[PDB]
Amino acid sequence: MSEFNITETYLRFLEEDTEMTMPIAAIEALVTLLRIKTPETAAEMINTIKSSTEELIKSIPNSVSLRAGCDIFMRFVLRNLHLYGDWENCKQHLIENGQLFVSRAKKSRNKIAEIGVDFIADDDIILVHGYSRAVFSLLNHAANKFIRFRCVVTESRPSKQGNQLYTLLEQKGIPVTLIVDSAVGAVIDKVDKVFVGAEGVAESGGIINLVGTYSVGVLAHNARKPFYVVTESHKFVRMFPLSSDDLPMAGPPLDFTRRTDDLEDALRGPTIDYTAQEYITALITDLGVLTPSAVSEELIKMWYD
Amino acid sequence: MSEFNITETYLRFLEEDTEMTMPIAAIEALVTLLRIKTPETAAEMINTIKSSTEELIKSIPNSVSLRAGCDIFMRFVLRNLHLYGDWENCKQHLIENGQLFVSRAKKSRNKIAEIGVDFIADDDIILVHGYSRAVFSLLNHAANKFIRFRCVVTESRPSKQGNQLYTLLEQKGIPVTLIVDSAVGAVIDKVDKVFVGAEGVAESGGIINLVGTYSVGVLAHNARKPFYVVTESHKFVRMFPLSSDDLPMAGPPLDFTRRTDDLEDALRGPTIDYTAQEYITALITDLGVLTPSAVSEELIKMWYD
Amino acid sequence: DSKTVLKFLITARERSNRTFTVLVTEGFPNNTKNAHEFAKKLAQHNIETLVVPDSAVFALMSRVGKVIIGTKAVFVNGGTISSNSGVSSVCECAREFRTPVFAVAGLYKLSPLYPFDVEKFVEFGGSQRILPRMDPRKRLDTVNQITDYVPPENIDIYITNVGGFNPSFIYRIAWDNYKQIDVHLDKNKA
Amino acid sequence: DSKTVLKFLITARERSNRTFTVLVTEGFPNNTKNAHEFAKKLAQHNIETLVVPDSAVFALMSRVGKVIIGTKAVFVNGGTISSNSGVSSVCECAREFRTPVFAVAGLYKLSPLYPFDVEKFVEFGGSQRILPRMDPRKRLDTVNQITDYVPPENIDIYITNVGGFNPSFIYRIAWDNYKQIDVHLDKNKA
Repeated sequence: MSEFNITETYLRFLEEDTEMTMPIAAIEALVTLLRIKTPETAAEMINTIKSSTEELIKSIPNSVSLRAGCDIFMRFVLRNLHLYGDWENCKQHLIENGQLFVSRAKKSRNKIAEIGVDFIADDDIILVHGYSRAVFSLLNHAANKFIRFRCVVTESRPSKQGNQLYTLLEQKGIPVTLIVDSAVGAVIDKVDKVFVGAEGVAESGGIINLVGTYSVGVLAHNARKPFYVVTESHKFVRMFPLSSDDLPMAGPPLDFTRRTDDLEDALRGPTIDYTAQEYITALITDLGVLTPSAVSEELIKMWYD
Repeated sequence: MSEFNITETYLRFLEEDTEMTMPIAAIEALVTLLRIKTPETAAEMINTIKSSTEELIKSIPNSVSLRAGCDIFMRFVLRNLHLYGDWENCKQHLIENGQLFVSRAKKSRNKIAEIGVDFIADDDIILVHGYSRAVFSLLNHAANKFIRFRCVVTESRPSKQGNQLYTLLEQKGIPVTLIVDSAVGAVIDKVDKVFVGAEGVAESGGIINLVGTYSVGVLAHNARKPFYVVTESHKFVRMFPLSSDDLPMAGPPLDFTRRTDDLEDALRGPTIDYTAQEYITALITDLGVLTPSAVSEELIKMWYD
Repeated sequence: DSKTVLKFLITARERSNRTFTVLVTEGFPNNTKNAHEFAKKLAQHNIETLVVPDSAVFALMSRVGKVIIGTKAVFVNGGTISSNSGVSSVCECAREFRTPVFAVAGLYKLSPLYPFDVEKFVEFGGSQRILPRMDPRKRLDTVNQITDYVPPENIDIYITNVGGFNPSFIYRIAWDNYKQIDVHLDKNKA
Repeated sequence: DSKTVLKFLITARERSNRTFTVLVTEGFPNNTKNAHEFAKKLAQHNIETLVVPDSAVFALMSRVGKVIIGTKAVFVNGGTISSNSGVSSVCECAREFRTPVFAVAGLYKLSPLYPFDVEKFVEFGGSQRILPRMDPRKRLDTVNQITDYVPPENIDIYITNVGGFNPSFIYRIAWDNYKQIDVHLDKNKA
């Protein structure tokens, strides 16, 4: 009898497929929590799932996609707790709704492409940043559409993700180079469109993914090239920062301590930046193309009370 | 009897000291060319040194500091060819001027510090980019002045230079971190002053050094932090580009070829960018503090005819 | 060539007594049969008007405090599709001088679509009336344009009949008058 | 508080007949004994003048087409050191509205120095005349400023008695009237 906390349920099926990502894995674990542990009373169910979400955030704090999944699960159990079935059917009604995310959010990524293929037009040199697999889910259907384009992939120092794209869509058959991440300003005068992928959307439209998407965003603004971001609808999160600095990793982004003998010195600054709403200009979700004030309204309506 | 071309004179004394840089090594080689090979006629002397400068550029083309040294040597032999000594004394007069650069340009780097220490004021977090040793020649005398500051060193992908500073002034005893090069935009809101070092100055004031000094410059402009550059007076070069793209390395900055089996994929974009005159705001040479329109006049007067 | 700006700039002098003047450029060779008619209709109600040509609008851009756009259709970005020409550049000179940009628009001019590729929503016209030589064999190629797009960044406010709205608040009026279903208005659901 | 702007704004009406008006802010609590005298001297030669306070200059910044600075000293950047106060922020509101910024300056006001640390060239004054309570024991700390620096980016042109010059062309006038030697004017050559 599993306890669903850390790895007795969650981290097992992350090794089943390296295509499922973190937040829908969190959705799958949280629905299979109360799919079995349903002790016929509406009180301790919500206590169990709130305890489970807080210990799962307590497992890995610096992967804020997890917070997005573990909080839209609370929105799911709140709205499915609504319609007021007196808990007599909801013990069966909520769990038969249940797996509609793993039948729904799993097949959201081609629904992204079905509305985002009509962005990359003919002969567009494209800049992507980091292994954001929804961007590749758009680009796969774009190359299957037989449309002519070129791609440029940045480095993802120190998180290594930029080396994956050049070994991902090269074998699909797209002419692609791998620029280094510092060389954006000398090339973004030539890049037609730039895509990124978020690990979170704030309450105004923000990109909380990686090391330097604020840098490539402010390069996109002072080259006046359109800065799109491909995401999907399990990436909304309540966390609305105000600076370019989020929750810390373990200390401040500006360390000034002493290296003892030979410890690592690359990851000493920040690793997850923030982008304001001005630098993004259109984001892609399951809900269509979505201007950032629309994503602000969409995350302002389902989070108030 | 040496021939002074490639390595029979030049590359030998580069292994004598890893403190001398490329252009004053070029100055030393070009003065020791005609310090010995002076066949008592003003005709073939200039043919010899022009042939030597062009074959030395032909040796390594992508190290434009070499072009700066090999062209200010031509300015030296032109102005020392002026004052019109009828070549009777100039066979001795020019060569006894001669080594005044290796008595002058070698000791220019502390003359940089004697006028640039009064920039880094009390409690200034400093951003440097790349192993520009004139910046460390300023910072050494700054830390010897017992003034209180902090430093932040970027990566220098792919040219590795950012790892050298953290193993250079740490052992001098300065609190310093090593930021990754993509994380500039999330930290440059906090950095007080930012220094770089040039591998060349164009005819309007430009930074032709490294991969991404245009990126850190345009981050400095949209954070409205002052963007200084420490250099010295053997770094003037005639090469005045107009784009953000210089002479090529071997092909264009946007390759789209095919990797054959497992060849290197990092250095596929550009490696030497360009900065316009707007983003720099003050540069430091032997000639004092120098606004970029003053460096434009100084490189406009000694290069016309 | 918009009846909205014409009726508004007449009724701003007819009922209210706010005196001003209106620079007007011609969209040669399209609004040059309309901008002069526009100046004639404003000189009949004699509001101090004057016609600038297209090339002489940057010199007079520093003097002018405000532009106004009578558009044709406006999308969910607020990136509108205008009349004949001019507005893709003079609104840019307005944005660069930090000059405010108005846009009056009827509510029927909305569209719940998106500018996917911006040239596909732009009507390039014919090359007859920009050089009447009709070069036979030398045949210097040329380009006309009867539709200028503005982005939402260059534009400042939308004056509609249901109130004033931001360019970043045009989506919600559309979803107050349209649905999610009829934007891909096609039976062949691909 | 500059006799240069006062004589120029009198002689612009006395000989030439260019009529205009001049908004003027007070640098409280320093130019408030001078800005009212400035308005009195301009109302004696009756050029349509009006006094704004400091806080009400951003609202009237959109109306005004030009500012002008009577400075005290100007460096080799063109980053000048002004009179009493106000100009570090109102020139910034001029730059952000793309409003041109003048700077009249005598040639003796030059300096071949450099603003090494900008606070050291700025004269912070006394805390007496900004709150006359003289708080004994509660003692809320406070800051006064009698010198506002502008950078050369915020400023546009220099009107001197030897012609008009860019802010990026102030070095060469200095080296036309100074040398390399007397900038570190000190016997103890360190």
